[PDB]
Amino acid sequence: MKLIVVTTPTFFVEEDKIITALFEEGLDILHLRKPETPAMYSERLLTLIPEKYHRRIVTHEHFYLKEEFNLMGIHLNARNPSEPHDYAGHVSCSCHSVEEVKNRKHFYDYVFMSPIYSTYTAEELREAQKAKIIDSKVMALGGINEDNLLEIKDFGFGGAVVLGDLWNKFDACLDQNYLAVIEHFKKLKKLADLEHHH
Repeated sequence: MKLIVVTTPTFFVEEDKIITALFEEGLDILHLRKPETPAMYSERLLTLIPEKYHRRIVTHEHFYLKEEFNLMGIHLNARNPSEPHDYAGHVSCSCHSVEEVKNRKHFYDYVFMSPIYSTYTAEELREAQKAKIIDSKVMALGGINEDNLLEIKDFGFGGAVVLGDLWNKFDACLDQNYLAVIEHFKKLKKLADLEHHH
């Protein structure tokens, strides 16, 4: 299943290098989320990251950057609830209940589902799995890590979204490098691309 990574809410030096390094290791999709931030900073980061990885990035802010930097698409959210006037491209959003995903997933390229790890139940999750409600178009989000990654693909999720379990592996000015982040990503990607689980 796909392994989606969400950026950190704030901008930090070396972020562009780390992101590029993650793409180089096969990062499927990158969700650019920088709440309440001057567009300027988003452009700076996007400029540093190799053009060829632009169609693998979805932005939660300043939707105009979508066509400006040839991004993949946009993710509607509380602060940015609607696509631009005559937008044409990949659109996605978050849902927070089995019902929401049910009456909305077909209106998006894919949707997020959270909090998987708390408001749902492993059992109702399985019931929603057989009902085909959850499929390759729904991405699991919320409290995902190396300990429960396999449990998610077991649910039939078309992907897993991570943020903290990944970026928390790096502390600026305290670490001499970001190896731990890249090494930990490869580990998660190996579990995600690890078919056998039956």
